[PDB]
Amino acid sequence: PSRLRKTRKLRGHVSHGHGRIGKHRKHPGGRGNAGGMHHHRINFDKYHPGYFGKVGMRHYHLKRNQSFCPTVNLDKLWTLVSEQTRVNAAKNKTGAAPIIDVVRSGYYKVLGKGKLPKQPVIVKAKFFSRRAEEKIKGVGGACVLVA
Amino acid sequence: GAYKYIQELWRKKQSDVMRFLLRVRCWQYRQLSALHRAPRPTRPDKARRLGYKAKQGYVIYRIRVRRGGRKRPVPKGATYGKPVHHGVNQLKFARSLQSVAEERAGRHCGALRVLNSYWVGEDSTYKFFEVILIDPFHKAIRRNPDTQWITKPVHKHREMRGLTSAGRKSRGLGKGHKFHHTIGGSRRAAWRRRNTLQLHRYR
Amino acid sequence: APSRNGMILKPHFHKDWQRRVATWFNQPARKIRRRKARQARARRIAPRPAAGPIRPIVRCPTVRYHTKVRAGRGFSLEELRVAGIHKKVARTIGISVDPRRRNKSTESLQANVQRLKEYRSKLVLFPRKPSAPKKGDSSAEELKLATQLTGPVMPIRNVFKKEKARVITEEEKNFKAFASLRMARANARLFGIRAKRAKEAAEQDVEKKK
Amino acid sequence: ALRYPMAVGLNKGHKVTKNVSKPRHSRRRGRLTKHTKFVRDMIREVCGFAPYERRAMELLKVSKDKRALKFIKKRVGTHIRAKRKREELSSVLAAMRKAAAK
RNA sequence: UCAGUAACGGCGAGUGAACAGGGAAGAGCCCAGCGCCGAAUCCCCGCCCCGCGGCGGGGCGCGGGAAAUGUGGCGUACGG
RNA sequence: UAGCGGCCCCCGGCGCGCCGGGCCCGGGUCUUCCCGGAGUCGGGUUGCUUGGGAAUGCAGCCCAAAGCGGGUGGUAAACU
RNA sequence: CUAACACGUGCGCGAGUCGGGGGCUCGCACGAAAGCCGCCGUGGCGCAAUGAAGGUGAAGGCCGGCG
Ligand SMILES: [Mg+2]
Ligand SMILES: [Mg+2]
Ligand SMILES: [Mg+2]
Ligand SMILES: [Mg+2]
Ligand SMILES: [Mg+2]
Ligand SMILES: [Mg+2]
Ligand SMILES: [Mg+2]
Ligand SMILES: [Mg+2]
Ligand SMILES: [Mg+2]
Ligand SMILES: [Mg+2]
Ligand SMILES: [Mg+2]
Ligand SMILES: [Mg+2]
Ligand SMILES: [Mg+2]
Ligand SMILES: [Mg+2]
Ligand SMILES: [Mg+2]
Ligand SMILES: [Mg+2]
Repeated sequence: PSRLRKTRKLRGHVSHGHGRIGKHRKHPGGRGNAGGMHHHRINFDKYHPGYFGKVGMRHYHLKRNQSFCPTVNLDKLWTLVSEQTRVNAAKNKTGAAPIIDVVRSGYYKVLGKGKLPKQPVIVKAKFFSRRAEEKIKGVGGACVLVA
Repeated sequence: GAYKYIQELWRKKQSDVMRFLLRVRCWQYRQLSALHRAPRPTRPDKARRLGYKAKQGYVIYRIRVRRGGRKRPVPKGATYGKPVHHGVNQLKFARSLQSVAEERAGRHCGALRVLNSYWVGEDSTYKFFEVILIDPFHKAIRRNPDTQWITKPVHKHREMRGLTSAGRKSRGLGKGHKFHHTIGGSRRAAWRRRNTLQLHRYR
Repeated sequence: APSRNGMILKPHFHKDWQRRVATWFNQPARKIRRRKARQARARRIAPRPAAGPIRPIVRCPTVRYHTKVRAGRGFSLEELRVAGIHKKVARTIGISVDPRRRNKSTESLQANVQRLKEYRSKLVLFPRKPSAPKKGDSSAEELKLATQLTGPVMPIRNVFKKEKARVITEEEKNFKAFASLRMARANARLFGIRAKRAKEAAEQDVEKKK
Repeated sequence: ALRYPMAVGLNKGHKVTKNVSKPRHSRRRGRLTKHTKFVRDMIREVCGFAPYERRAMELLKVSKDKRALKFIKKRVGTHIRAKRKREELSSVLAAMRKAAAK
């Protein structure tokens, strides 16, 4: 609202909060990002290093869909299925292990970060990591690849 | 039929037979005037292919267009401005000579509708095109269900709006990754759609 | 001029953007008009489905979405022929048909055939002449219960199959999935060069023997 | 052992049976028909050969094969078209030589 | 929405799409050619009958013309 | 003003019936035949244009096709 | 005034959050509002970073079993 803005409190002060020595002129330093290498060089180097120059290869017809690969972590791994699944597996005595499919829930690669509760799991995914594999093996379980 | 033979003949333009013919015709056409009605198609097969039918209401005009490019119409040089726009005599027109010929025929015959056109000969300084026109108010076409589309008012001056086969080629119309400039109606439409702000009601 | 600290910005307002501005003040009126046209067409086609022709099952054509199932443009001729539907009669009895789509697999073809057979079993066909029915027609008593249905006909569902919890055997507990992926990548990368090396080794051995 | 389908490798991809079918009739275009061959050979017989074609035929007759290929490529365009044209001209020369001998 | 992204740019200032995905809407078709049908096709003038304020339908004309340098029916890549 | 309020006039659209006119029409299997658009594609160069980068698109000039061919598969080239 | 960004503040929900586009609501004084969608969360931002790229991708500490 215009009621609460600084302009209302600024009426009557000739200057309008912009100084008498240096006025409020149009474009004292140039428009936009001008002088990035000449008279704004200090600011550009101090606050945006690496701005100027080229690096890396050019990929012309990039399609993000080819590289689409969402990831999940082992601490979140048990949240894909319902709690009743996990508790039933926990108090089960036959040794059967529930099957968790991350592709069904929309994940492609499993990365092993969190601690895993001690019960067998059949994790089926598209890609695995070495540490996630070893975590699943240590907790007791199976890793299954799907396409 | 004989058409297939004719077509395969005309594809052999470097053969001595066709070369001699083309020479003789080109001489005759150059001797004639710049725009005149031909009694009958020179290429019956090509007229057939493009849509001509040997019935009343179909007329054919043979026309010649001066060859070459397009030099900038500026007083001496004097294309005042930055050096990037200093070019005078190496520029090229955006439309083809076939399209220019069709538009000239359509302008001269304002009561007819342009259907298509084809190449019949050329030389160093001229190109010769025969263009098919249709009289839209002749009963022979107004009573024929499949050709009465051209009698609609929407199809006035197709060559002037770039709707004929020759005119369309210059618009960059197509499907696929080669023709992204004309997604939508045309270049105008694509540029408009890409260069407006969609200031929604809520934002 | 840059202030103390912040982001470098590239606003795309260096053209005459104020002349080409699309305000949306007609959005509610547009919605009202589209609705009215929708109900007008629904009334126009009296017993027919409001949504339109049934459509087929298709898989999204990308690694990002190939797990999902869409509604396609139309049934293809292979599916129509194996379901016993004429390509010309399908359109007039309510089946969307396109001739561009192929059929690389068999599961999708069989699924769409099942869909078409279910649609034939479900639709009610009115007499071509209201007085005298014909052989390929529906009897009179169920015509009294013919009504429009809202939404797409037989809507598409993404159904996920559970298998029950299994018991582990030692056979799949010794499977080195990460190692398998790494060697698969290596073999795919080095397949061609290995073939060329084998070829030149073979020709060198032949030369040495000869 | 275990052979799980994988997203990578030589046999990457979800497994599915692939059904054989008659190829689309659109793929048939360009196939040479007996009547079309008859027409084209009649037209060739009445017309003759282009000047560049006969120059290349002279080059092949004097057996400068690389020169013929380079000249045809320059005169016509792509290397594939050049190779096809050279093969057809060599076939024509062989037929002419056989007819002259017999 | 992808996306101020892939990319272009004294690679500086700046410029800059598309595919996929969700929706609004949704509708498909016709020639030339290749062939088969006694040109089986079309326009116009005269007379008779109908209504004619969007000049049409039927019949009779040893009436005229177009058209074989190709009109009409079947038929077009989904095959015929 | 409100009202699935009233009265009168005119035009339309949907159904029904009558006369006249045209129309003789489809599906499956087997056998035999047939099937395509040229100064166009494409190449070189020049100029403009594009995010399109050893040339996205357009145009002028020169060269200029093929039929298991031709186009596309976002880095030029040969083989596959 | 519009757009972008940064930071500070107030409110709702919270590892989630957000219908802005569309649709359903006998369209219509207000109402062009408001309500609803949940198998309309497509999608955006966040939940993972790093490398030019191929790619890889986030603890471990004690005893019995061959210091
Ligand atoms: Mg003061
Ligand atoms: Mg100052
Ligand atoms: Mg000072
Ligand atoms: Mg200022
Ligand atoms: Mg221009
Ligand atoms: Mg072209
Ligand atoms: Mg300052
Ligand atoms: Mg973003
Ligand atoms: Mg610089
Ligand atoms: Mg620009
Ligand atoms: Mg899309
Ligand atoms: Mg819809
Ligand atoms: Mg014909
Ligand atoms: Mg430019
Ligand atoms: Mg490449
Ligand atoms: Mg600041």
